[PDB]
Amino acid sequence: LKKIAESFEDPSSIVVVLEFILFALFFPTEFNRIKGDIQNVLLLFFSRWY
Amino acid sequence: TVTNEFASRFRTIVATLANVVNERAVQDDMQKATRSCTKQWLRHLETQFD
Repeated sequence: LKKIAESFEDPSSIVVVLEFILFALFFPTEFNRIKGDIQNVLLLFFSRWY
Repeated sequence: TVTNEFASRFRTIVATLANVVNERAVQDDMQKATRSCTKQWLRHLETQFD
């Protein structure tokens, strides 16, 4: 996955989270191979809000 | 460590120190826009420390 670096702060930064939820529903085959790191950039999102 | 420890302790400082700031914007009750633009500053301040 082409690294997407950013920090979630504003409630409006949900666009970078919603970008995966949309990508995972068009190409389930391709999302199944890079689910690895697309996980850890989203595991950063879970430390901040919850 | 996945997410650095030292910085995650700082997040607890901001987490509860900001809660104390609200109890002054309830007695001096300023319009949302004012009380918001300060609670938004602590987001930037803390995310720098990371």
